[PDB]
Amino acid sequence: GEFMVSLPRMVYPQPKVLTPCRKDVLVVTPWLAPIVWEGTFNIDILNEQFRLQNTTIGLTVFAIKKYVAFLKLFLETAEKHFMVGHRVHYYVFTDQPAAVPRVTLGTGRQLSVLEVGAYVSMRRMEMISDFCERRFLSEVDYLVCVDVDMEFRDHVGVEILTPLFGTLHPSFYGSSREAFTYERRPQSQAYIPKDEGDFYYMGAFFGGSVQEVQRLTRACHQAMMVDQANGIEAVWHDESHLNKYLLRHKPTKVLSPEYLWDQQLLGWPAVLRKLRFTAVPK
Amino acid sequence: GEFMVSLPRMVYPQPKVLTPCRKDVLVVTPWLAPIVWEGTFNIDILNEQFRLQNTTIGLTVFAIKKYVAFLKLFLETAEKHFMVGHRVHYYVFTDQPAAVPRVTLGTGRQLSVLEVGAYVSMRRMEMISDFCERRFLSEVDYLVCVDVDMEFRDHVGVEILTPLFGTLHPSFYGSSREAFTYERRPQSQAYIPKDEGDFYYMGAFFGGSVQEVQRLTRACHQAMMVDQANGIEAVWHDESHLNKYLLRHKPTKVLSPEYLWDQQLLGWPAVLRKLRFTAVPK
Ligand SMILES: O=c1ccn([C@@H]2O[C@H](COP(=O)(O)OP(=O)(O)C[C@H]3O[C@H](CO)[C@H](O)[C@H](O)[C@H]3O)[C@@H](O)[C@H]2O)c(=O)[nH]1
Ligand SMILES: O=c1ccn([C@@H]2O[C@H](COP(=O)(O)OP(=O)(O)C[C@H]3O[C@H](CO)[C@H](O)[C@H](O)[C@H]3O)[C@@H](O)[C@H]2O)c(=O)[nH]1
Ligand SMILES: [Mn+2]
Ligand SMILES: [Mn+2]
Repeated sequence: GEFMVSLPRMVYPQPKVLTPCRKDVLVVTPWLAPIVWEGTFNIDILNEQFRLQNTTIGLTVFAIKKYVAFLKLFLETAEKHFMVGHRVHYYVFTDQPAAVPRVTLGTGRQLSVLEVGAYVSMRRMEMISDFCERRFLSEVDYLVCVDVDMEFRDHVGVEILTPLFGTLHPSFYGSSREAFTYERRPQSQAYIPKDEGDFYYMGAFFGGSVQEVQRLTRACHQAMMVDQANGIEAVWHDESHLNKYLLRHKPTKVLSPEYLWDQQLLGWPAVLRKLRFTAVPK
Repeated sequence: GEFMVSLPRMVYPQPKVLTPCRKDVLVVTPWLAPIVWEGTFNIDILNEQFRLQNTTIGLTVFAIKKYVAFLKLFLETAEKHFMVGHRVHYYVFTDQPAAVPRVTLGTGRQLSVLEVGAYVSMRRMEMISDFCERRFLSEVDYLVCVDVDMEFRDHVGVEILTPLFGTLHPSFYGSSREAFTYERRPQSQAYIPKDEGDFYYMGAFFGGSVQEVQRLTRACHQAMMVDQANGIEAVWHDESHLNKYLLRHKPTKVLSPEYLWDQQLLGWPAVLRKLRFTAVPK
């Protein structure tokens, strides 16, 4: 859509058609979406492309009740690793604005504290889609929506940006679809039969353009409201609905488990060259 | 951008993260564009996605002077293999409208004969960008621009569609960049130094959204006019300029040489599971 000026001259290694970047993993989905692993991207090319568009990335994070304790490490490590060099707007949703730590930000980065009422299962999807629609459309190009009980340990950058993305759940990337913990009751809007499903995406890291993220969160919120009216709560709450949405609306990139990992639970397997965004004990 | 309704339930093999589709070839570029090979896509998923948008594909082909002889086989084989099931509009540019063969088309497909003056090196880029701009924007979603001295032998479908694509030249996909026959004189707008270049794209098959194809063809036409004013003609004419454009504006998919092959010259190597669109003797 938007007019893109030419890239400057760059000197980098030639990609070789008869040499894969990675032979140990699937790097493209069957609907031709890249699956983002280390070794698949030249970050210099991508940084150029996204800086030439003056890209602004919004990051939403919820810190309600005791989870305000996680904000200091989350934000300080985001400053070290998340979209460095690009414009970033953090949106911290909290019931305790005074408990938000004072974190020093790099240039071109800003943080907004958005107070929410105390307490729900629907809160994140509702808030991203019903309350913040207009603000996000005016302020950022992409939205990234993550859990707070996390820290950045390595690069998370513009390689993730695309109209719509989900992230492979670290516990299920090697699982067959029948083993996925999708909602299996046909009475739920999140229902997925045992013979359907591409991947099990984790609810803790998804994103896309503002328009696509509002579409996803609106759809998930509406589906959760239908379930509530029908007296059913999906097995994994908003994650169950996110999985149903991404089954029916294929993401345009999929992030590998580099982007959502728990080292205490799962170690550091050979397939992960980097642990980028990792669980903190809760 | 445009609102996308949900995919229906579909039953197909689960993609497996720890099993690549292809281990013998590069299937994604370093800027995260898919490289389209057989085995990388589920055409049922893609057909659903593109049919749900009622996608219309325009195909431009030039048949000037003796090359009108190639139209019958080109069009009859396009009917068997090109975008079958989707809406197709062929645009045949010719100096001999009466020499266009009467080819029977499947439903949802149409052909327009567009007369051009007899005779130039710039003609295709000029015509696609200066003369047809308004018509294409109203009539089709994507444009596909190909040589006529060709036949379809196998499936060429919506897996190629994306905002901007080029095709790997069949003679150079295994070559190092210093061997690419880019324009090497710095006096040409098409100049690419020996340490730059991702791929050598062939001028005989490129495309994208109407907007991106008009951008590319406008840029190439303008650059060719500068060269003409400066008394220089690039070594491979519009192909040299196409290569310069796609170096500076990275394509969002790259087609493998399945999509542009010469079997008399190059045989049928192991890396090609299908020969889709192939040279006819000229
Ligand atoms: O008191 C709270 C509780 C939550 N939160 C917020 O919600 C996020 C998800 O919760 P959590 O990390 O516990 O679940 P995980 O197990 O890591 C994440 C998973 O489990 C959830 C239920 O606990 C849902 O099912 C979710 O959809 C799924 O991904 C948390 O990071 C906070 O940003 C908050 O601010 N205050
Ligand atoms: O008398 C003619 C001559 C051409 N054409 C039209 O132009 C197309 C390209 O030419 P050709 O296939 O000979 O070149 P190839 O070697 O297969 C294609 C290559 O060589 C070209 C010069 O001959 C350019 O450099 C081009 O950019 C490059 O890809 C041809 O398919 C016709 O649609 C026509 O209608 N009448
Ligand atoms: Mn969490
Ligand atoms: Mn040709």
